[PDB]
Formats: sequence, structure tokens, C-alpha cells
Amino acid sequence: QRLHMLQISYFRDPYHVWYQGNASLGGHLTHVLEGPDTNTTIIQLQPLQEPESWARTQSGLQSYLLQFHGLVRLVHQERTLAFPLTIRCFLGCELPPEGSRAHVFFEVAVNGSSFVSFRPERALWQADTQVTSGVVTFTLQQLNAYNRTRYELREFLEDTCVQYVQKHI
Amino acid sequence: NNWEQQKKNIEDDLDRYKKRAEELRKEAEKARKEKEWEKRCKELEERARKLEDEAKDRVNDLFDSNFFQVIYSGDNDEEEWKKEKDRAEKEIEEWFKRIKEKCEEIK
Ligand SMILES: CCCCCCCCCCCCCCCCCCCC(=O)O[C@H](COC(=O)CCCCCCCCCCCCCC)COP(=O)(O)OCCN
Ligand SMILES: *[C@@H]1O[C@H](CO)[C@@H](O[C@@H]2O[C@H](CO)[C@@H](O[C@H]3O[C@H](CO)[C@@H](O)[C@H](O)[C@@H]3O)[C@H](O)[C@H]2NC(C)=O)[C@H](O)[C@H]1NC(C)=O
Ligand SMILES: *[C@@H]1O[C@H](CO)[C@@H](O[C@@H]2O[C@H](CO)[C@@H](O[C@H]3O[C@H](CO)[C@@H](O)[C@H](O)[C@@H]3O)[C@H](O)[C@H]2NC(C)=O)[C@H](O)[C@H]1NC(C)=O
Ligand SMILES: *[C@@H]1O[C@H](CO)[C@@H](O[C@@H]2O[C@H](CO)[C@@H](O)[C@H](O)[C@H]2NC(C)=O)[C@H](O)[C@H]1NC(C)=O
Repeated sequence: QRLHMLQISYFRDPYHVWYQGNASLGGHLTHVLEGPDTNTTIIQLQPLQEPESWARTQSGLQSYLLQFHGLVRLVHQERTLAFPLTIRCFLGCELPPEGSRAHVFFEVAVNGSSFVSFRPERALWQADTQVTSGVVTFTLQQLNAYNRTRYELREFLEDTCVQYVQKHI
Repeated sequence: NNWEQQKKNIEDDLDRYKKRAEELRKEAEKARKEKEWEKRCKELEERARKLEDEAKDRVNDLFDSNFFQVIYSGDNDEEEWKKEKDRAEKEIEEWFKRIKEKCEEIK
């Protein structure tokens, strides 16, 4: 079946964000995320992962949230963002009944409207907006600039996420 | 100049945790140049490891936050950011070895 993740980031200003999110494995809620930039707390509702494994998963997730906020700050200092704003990140992996060819995704919405999405075939981010703006071109420029935002993001989706589905259904 | 300011903050943390690590190394040298003192070793092993972890987490948090500011500078890149991050991680580790060594010797 599948692993879907939702992340909602509330920016009052460039310096501070409030996170709210959840994850659902095979249609069941499994994880919850809540808190501000400094103290964002991530908990698993079921003991799917052993304490050591889960601690490594949290380290990874917590590093992502620092990095994510950093990118928002850069886009703002370079192209100026209009605050307050809300960023929705909907991502996951879906496994077929037969075959290993898994469908994977990462769609980003800003203030309820489509913004950018990841395309795993070439590990490149694309615009989901009809509007041509400095913010969209710059964000995509940065997103397609690094191995972190490209092959590492794809590896999370195609390997980390998929393996989790295979292990914990 | 954003990243310039942020490197200064990274430096401060390391410089603080360095002087905190030597505050402990001198405690471990005054107790070896001397059973109960042997527990003064567990208390030094504990305070030293707890200190390391804090130092390692606060500094990594700094690096992860300055991912795009440092790599967007132009004469710094992903490889060099990951290089610098490990260069600092191993700088902290080194001090723990300095302390632990004293204890293991005095054993
Ligand atoms: C199977 C997973 C584990 C099971 C647990 C499930 C999760 C439990 C928590 C529930 C809540 C879920 C919500 C969190 C969202 C997803 C977080 C994961 C993202 C992540 O770590 O991806 C890394 C990439 O990060 C980066 O690339 C960092 C930079 C940030 C990119 C931002 C992308 C959107 C751009 C829009 C922002 C700009 C705004 C402009 C107006 C990959 O790394 P990995 O190390 O994990 O890889 C493994 C290979 N070793
Ligand atoms: C993870 O947290 C989510 C918080 O946003 C939430 O998922 C969905 O979020 C949207 C808000 O953007 C809401 O969607 C709509 O749901 C019903 C349709 O059934 C509408 O009548 C509502 O007016 C609302 O706009 C909901 O809050 C929620 N969606 C649903 C279907 O409940 C969930 O709490 C978490 N995700 C899951 C899948 O449980
Ligand atoms: C994301 O959604 C936000 C909520 O809809 C929106 O915030 C609102 O932003 C505008 C402009 O920055 C603020 O209004 C200002 O502009 C009008 C123009 O006629 C002036 O008359 C007002 O005096 C005022 O200065 C709103 O105050 C602000 N809303 C809140 C709750 O503060 C963001 O702009 C949206 N951001 C993006 C990037 O789309
Ligand atoms: C940890 O983060 C939060 C907010 O800064 C603090 O703890 C609580 O965590 C919940 C998470 O849902 C918050 O909504 C609450 O506002 C917090 N307080 C209570 C009474 O529940 C906590 O103080 C932070 N810790 C540190 C050390 O800063």
C-alpha cells in the first residue's frame, strides 16, 4: 500500500515558523509533528520503529525542518516574500499490488495555491503555477541546484519511504 | 555578509565548548596527578560525554540552518559545506579523546 506525509508551515515573519503535520501508513495515522522552529516535536503514535531507529529518523526530519526554513529565508532575502504565508508540503510513496515500480511525489503549495512539485524521473522540481514570478524561478533555481534537493530527496522518497512501507504494513 | 555573521556564531559555539572542554581536561589532569578519586573519573566521563553531545548537536543545527546561505555564497559549495561540517564534528570529537585518555591511563 502507501505512506503519505503532510507538513504545514506557518510563517508570521522570516525568523519564526510554526509546524503542524502528520503521516499515514496504509490509510492509518502513524506520526504527528507540532511545534515552533526551535522545539518542533515529532512523535510516532504506534511503536513502528525501535528507539534507536526512530531517533535516527527524528535526527533526519529535524535537519530537514532546519534546512526547509533556511531556504524560505534565502528566497525572502533574495526575492522578498510577503508574510504571513503558509507552506503545505504533501509527499509520499505508493506501492503497486504487483511490481516494485512505485509512484512517488512531493507537491508544495503556498497560501493554498499550487507552487512547485518534484519530478522523480530526472530528480528536478517544476512549477505548478501559471504565474511567472521571481520567487518561483529563484526557488526552482535553488531546488535544482543541489544534490541535497535532487538525488537525496529522490532517495528519501524511492528508498527510505518505500522500504518503510515494505517493512511496516 | 549574512553568512559572515553566521560563521562568527558557529566559531563562538566551538570556542565556548573548547574552553568548556579544557575546564574538564584540567580537572582530569589534577585528579590523575593525585577508589573515591576513581568515581571522580565516572563523573568526569559523564560530564565530558554530555558536554560533547550538546556541543555536537548545537553546532550541527547551526550548519543545517546555514545550508543555503553558505552554498549560495559562490566560493563555497555542498561538498565544502559537508567537508566543513565534518571538520568541526571531528574537532569536537578530538577533545573527548583527550579527556577519556587520562581516565583510561589512571585506571
Ligand atoms: C519513510 C520516512 C520515515 C518515516 C516517518 C515519516 C515522517 C514522520 C513525521 C510526520 C510528519 C511528516 C512531515 C515531514 C515532511 C517530510 C520530511 C522529510 C524530508 C527529508 O528528510 O528529505 C530530505 C531532503 O531534504 C532536503 O532537501 C532539505 C531542504 C528542504 C527542501 C524543501 C522542499 C520544498 C521547497 C519549498 C520551500 C521554499 C518556499 C518558497 C516560498 C532527504 O534527506 P534524507 O537524509 O532523509 O535522505 C535519505 C537518503 N540518505
Ligand atoms: C493531517 O493534518 C491535516 C491538517 O490540514 C488534516 O487533513 C485535512 O486538512 C484540510 C485542511 O487543509 C481539511 O480538509 C477538509 O476536509 C473536509 C472534507 O472531508 C471538509 O469538509 C473540511 O471543510 C476541510 O476543509 C481537513 O482538516 C483534513 N481533511 C479531511 C478530509 O478531514 C488531517 O487532520 C491530517 N490528515 C489526515 C488524512 O488525517
Ligand atoms: C499569504 O496570505 C496572507 C493572508 O491572505 C497575505 O497576507 C496579507 O498580506 C497583505 C499584503 O502583504 C496585507 O495587507 C496590506 O496591503 C493592503 C493593500 O491594499 C493595505 O491596504 C494594508 O494596509 C496592508 O498593509 C495583509 O495585512 C496580510 N494579512 C495578514 C493576516 O497580515 C500574504 O500577503 C500572502 N502571501 C503571499 C506570498 O501570497
Ligand atoms: C518545547 O516546545 C514547546 C513550545 O516551545 C514547549 O512544550 C509544549 O509543547 C506543546 C507541543 O504541542 C506546545 O503546544 C505547548 O505550547 C508547550 N507547552 C505546554 C505546557 O504544553 C516547550 O516549552 C519547549 N521546550 C523548550 C526547552 O523550549
